[PDB]
Amino acid sequence: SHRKYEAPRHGHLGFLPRKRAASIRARVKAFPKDDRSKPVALTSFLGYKAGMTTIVRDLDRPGSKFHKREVVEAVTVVDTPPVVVVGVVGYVETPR
Amino acid sequence: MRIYQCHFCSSPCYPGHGIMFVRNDAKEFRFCRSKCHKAFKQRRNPRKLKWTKAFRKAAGKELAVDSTLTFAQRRNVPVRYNRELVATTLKAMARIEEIR
Amino acid sequence: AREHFEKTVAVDSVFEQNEMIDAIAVTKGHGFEGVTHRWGTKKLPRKTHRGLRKVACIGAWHPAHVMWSVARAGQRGYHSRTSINHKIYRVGKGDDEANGATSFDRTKKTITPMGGFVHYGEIKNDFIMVKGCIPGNRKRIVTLRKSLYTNTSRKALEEVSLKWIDTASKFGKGRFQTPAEKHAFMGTLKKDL
Amino acid sequence: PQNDYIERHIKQHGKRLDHEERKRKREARESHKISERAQKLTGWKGKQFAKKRYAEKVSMRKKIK
Amino acid sequence: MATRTQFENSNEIGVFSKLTNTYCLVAVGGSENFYSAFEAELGDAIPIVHTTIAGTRIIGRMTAGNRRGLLVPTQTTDQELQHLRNSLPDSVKIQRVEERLSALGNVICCNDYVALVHPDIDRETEELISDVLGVEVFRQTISGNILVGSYCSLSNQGGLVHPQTSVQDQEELSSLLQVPLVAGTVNRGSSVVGAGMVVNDYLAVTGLDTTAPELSVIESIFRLQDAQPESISGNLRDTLIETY
Amino acid sequence: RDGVTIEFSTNVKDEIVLSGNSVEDVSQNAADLQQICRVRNKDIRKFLDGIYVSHKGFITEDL
Amino acid sequence: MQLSWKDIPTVAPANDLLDIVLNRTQRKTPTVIRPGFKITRIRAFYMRKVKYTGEGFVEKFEDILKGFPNINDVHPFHRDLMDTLYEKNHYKISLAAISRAKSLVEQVARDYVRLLKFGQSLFQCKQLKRAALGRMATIVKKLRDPLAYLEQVRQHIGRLPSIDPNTRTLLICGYPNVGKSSFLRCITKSDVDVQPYAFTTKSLYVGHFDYKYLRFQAIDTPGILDRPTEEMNNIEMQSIYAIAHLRSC
Amino acid sequence: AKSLRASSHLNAKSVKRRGVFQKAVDAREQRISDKLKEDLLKQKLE
Amino acid sequence: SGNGAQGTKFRISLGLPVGAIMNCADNSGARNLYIIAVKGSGSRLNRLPAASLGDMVMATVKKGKPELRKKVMPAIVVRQAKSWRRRDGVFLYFEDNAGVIANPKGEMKGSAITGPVGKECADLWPRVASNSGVVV
Amino acid sequence: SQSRINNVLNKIHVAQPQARDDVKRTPFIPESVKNLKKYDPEDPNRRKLARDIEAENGGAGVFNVNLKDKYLLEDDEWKNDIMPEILDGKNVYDFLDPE
Ligand SMILES: [Mg+2]
Ligand SMILES: [Zn+2]
Repeated sequence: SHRKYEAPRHGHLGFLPRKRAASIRARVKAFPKDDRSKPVALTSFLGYKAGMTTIVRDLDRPGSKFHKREVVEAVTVVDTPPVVVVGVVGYVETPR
Repeated sequence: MRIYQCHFCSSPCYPGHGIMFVRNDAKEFRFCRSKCHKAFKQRRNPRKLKWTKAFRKAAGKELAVDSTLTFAQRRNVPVRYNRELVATTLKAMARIEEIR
Repeated sequence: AREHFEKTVAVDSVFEQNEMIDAIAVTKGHGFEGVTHRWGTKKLPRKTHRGLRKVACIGAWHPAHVMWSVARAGQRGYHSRTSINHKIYRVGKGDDEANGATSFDRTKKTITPMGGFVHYGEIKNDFIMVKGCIPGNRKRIVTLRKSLYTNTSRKALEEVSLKWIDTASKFGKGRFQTPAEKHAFMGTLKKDL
Repeated sequence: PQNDYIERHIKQHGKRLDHEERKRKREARESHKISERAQKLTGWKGKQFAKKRYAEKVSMRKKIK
Repeated sequence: MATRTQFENSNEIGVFSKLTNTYCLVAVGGSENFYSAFEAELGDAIPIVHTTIAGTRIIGRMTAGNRRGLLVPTQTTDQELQHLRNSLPDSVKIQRVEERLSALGNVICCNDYVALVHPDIDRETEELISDVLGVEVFRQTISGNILVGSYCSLSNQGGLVHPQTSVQDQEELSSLLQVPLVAGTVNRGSSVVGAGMVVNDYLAVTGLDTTAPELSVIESIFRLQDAQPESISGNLRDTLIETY
Repeated sequence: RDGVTIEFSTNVKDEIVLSGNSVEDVSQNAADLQQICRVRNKDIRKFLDGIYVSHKGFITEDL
Repeated sequence: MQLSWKDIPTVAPANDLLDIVLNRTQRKTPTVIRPGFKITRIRAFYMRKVKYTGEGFVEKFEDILKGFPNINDVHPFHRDLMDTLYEKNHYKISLAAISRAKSLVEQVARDYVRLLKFGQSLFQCKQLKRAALGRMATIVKKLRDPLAYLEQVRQHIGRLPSIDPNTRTLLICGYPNVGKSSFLRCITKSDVDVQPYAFTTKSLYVGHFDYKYLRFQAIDTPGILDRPTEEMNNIEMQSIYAIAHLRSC
Repeated sequence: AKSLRASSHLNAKSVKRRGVFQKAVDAREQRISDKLKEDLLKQKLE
Repeated sequence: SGNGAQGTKFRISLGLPVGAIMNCADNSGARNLYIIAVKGSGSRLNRLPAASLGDMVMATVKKGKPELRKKVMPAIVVRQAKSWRRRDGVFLYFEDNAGVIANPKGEMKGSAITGPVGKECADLWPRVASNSGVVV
Repeated sequence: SQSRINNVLNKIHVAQPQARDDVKRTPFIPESVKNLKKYDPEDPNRRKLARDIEAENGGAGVFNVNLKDKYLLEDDEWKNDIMPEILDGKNVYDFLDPE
């Protein structure tokens, strides 16, 4: 048999297992490549979600059908009180 | 940026909010929220509803007519923009709002 | 880092307007959930025996085992996720009065919706205004992150310039943007005099 | 179009600046490509290849005779 | 004087532009090849303002007017009106219309001295078009084509009624508009001549697909070219009898 | 490629003269040059355009 | 259709055609079957195989039957031209043999789909399917020469000049080397050889040119000779037909 | 349609990156480092 | 996505599943159109094809002049009746579903379209805008 | 044929003024258009060709045409100035007016 009707599979096998996160604070799995020539700067910043809000702005997208026209768009406000450094954690490359 | 007074209660209809029925007569029936739209679907008369601002204007209350309202007209004149005229209008708007 | 010990770092020193940023966050929880919702599986026609909101068959006669790919019902939400390519629309500051002011609207009003954000307090500090939805709900922690590569796509490279920032209360069918506009449209109330 | 046009264009310059050298190199490489197809082929295609080769050999033998 | 031109992909030059003797307009969407195509002929001698009507690319059918003024649909945003006013010379009057027929370009067509309008249009729109353009207004229909704007290109030098118009209707339109008129087609036989090409006293843009005899009939009826003051149609009697 | 030195042919229209101490480097450079300009989705018989090798002689010429 | 029938399905030699058909049947249809399978299953398998081969041969024949000009009832000018070129009688006989082979393959597939139902053993159904495929191959084997002739006339008929006799035209004629080819080269953009040798153009040439805001197509012709209307080649007869069927000066 | 992993589109994007696509990130990192140095001086001043 | 439409079309809510009736909006004489297929519709299992404002769709003339009956013709929707989010930032819906038959090239058949026409349809089909006497 | 001419005559039959006692209707050709030079693509001195200005700015796919600076104003210094368009509701366009 061939199921008589091919269809896309439900879900995403790559997101499995779909278990609860180990902690409420998701941990970063990767960071941007370290271009040492560039001035030092933080690769990330912690924040707190506050709530989505409506926004409207004229587009600047030449070649778009909506170019030079207002387009409403949602935005996710995120409360981000300034962070303060409290320490450092080094690392050394190992075969493992 | 063209806010509309509600067709039912005359309340402002900010962009991204409300609904705009399109009658076959080809004149928009904007509604600030689902309540005004459902009231229009029932053919309720806004003037007969106590909560409608039009009922207040028809009841003889809240200064239904005043000289300050003459500035509220939806002028079709395209008169050219000018920074000095823009600043004078920005001051006159707050002054008329305080007097009103 | 030794120079920055005990020193605060403002978001403006780590991000700027029009910058793209990833926004990893835990998804909102949902508890146990059926296959019809956690995976979108089609519902059975009607009143089918042994239930209807479940996959009609788990597997074939062989292999004599249930495959992991059959999408069995299980816990939904509270999963780690990594959204990417979300341009910042406005980098505000807590010392900037009328943070919702714009070159067009230029109103003297805070970005916070009237009555405060639903299930959240009023903002009183610098805040990013990344466009679009982000994983997680209000009060969830979020770790803003760089795109990890020089995308600079025309959707990202294009400058943004907000024309107006809505602040009508999200608590209900908010209409007025500021309390003074409400007092003006409604006039003096009986309690006022 | 509307004629033997491609033959006219071939008479004008002819198929390329260097059509001949690549064709000669391909004709030289064919002697090894034949054995490569005789060896690397798999499935039913190899049976048809061996059958066509035996038929071409029988035809060449009949022609020499 | 005729110059073939094309929009993104369309022979309907009139839908995307509204040429006038003192000014011109074009949709802001797409590449600049269209606005530059207008600049290549009109040059800097007259303004060519980019504009939009509620964001539509069909602004040419959404608006109508003459050298003395212009009109826009009620749905147009105030920003587009302020841009059209600040760009155009003050002599070109502008006035938003409140009438139900938003499609002013099809609902109305006009020259410097006359303006046909839809029979059902309210009298207030007629009085406003009169007070603005200065042209006499007379509601009419092109042999039952109620949308006079899309079926009759017009200019002070002449006009071009759609091919199906009866000869008596052509004589009536000539007795009304006081301009020469001829039945014809444009954009490879398209029956919509009013939207198929813009025209003025000294220019007539048209689609690339228009046939050469149609371009000749257009240049003759509009007298756009020298030595063709509409009197050459007799010389065209062979080409016209042969084309049909 | 390292070693090979590109130089347009003098008094010879529409030509380029690669040269290098090693046959391998100059040959791979000429191969990449003729390959980068390969025609696609068009009949080769009509489209003669494209770079092609003309000679592979020694720098001396005549020694 | 008319006007340069370039849409012909590119007919192929009968050997390569039978090879492509057998390959498509072996590849698209299911192949594996076992003696232990129910006899109805093996019967449906062989029936689907024979039906697929017959439908593929029927499509390969119908594409040629439909894509060819159908010289008759097209136009007297094109009819006489194709008759002078491809020997109209042989051109009809070839397509008639194509239709005959198609009808034979249809009758064979039908008779074998009917006979196959009664097979009581896997070997009987296998021999019946092999007999059907071999009958289809033998029907294709007799079609080789007509198929090659159709492939040749398609390569020739697909490059014939476009022309509409109702449209305005102006024929040109004269003795060879007179410069009529040069006159066509000067009066229009169409390219033609102008070599000194007499018959520089072995076939009709055409070349559009505008005039008086009207299209025109000059048509050079491949020479003519003073012969008693019988001692002449198809080229000269094709030229005389181009004059006889084309008016306008 | 071309695959997201297709080598041709990836090479075209790599060629496009050399110009404004990299210059914008460079100026952005420079402005970010300048704002960080300003925030550091604002704290060291007090 | 379909040939003969000027520019790309932005997504909008569907509201015309195949087989939906819709009132005729032009003077061609057909009384109503019965959709049977939607050009450019996204194929999917168990998913009925559906159309939206300004989309071309084949449809038989369920009622009207007999000569137009017993044949399917391409048609461009002029009204949806279902809510859709305009990019300007306000929802709207037409009083009733409507459409017009047209040739595959998209040239209009009737001399004029009756009733208001959606802005999204007039922007997508210039001929429909030329035949539309009332835009929104 | 004695039939085709009756239909072709509808197009061939150009109309006549039919005086309808006339008001002056002379064509309005601006003098600046009469003074404008014809555009020659081969001419090195040909106008800047805004098409070419877009082609030199990365082409049509990336160039951002500026509607500002091509429109007339009393002074160029504020030509880039943004308009408010709003002020605590009752958008400024409703309030804008001379005097
Ligand atoms: Mg000769
Ligand atoms: Zn309301």
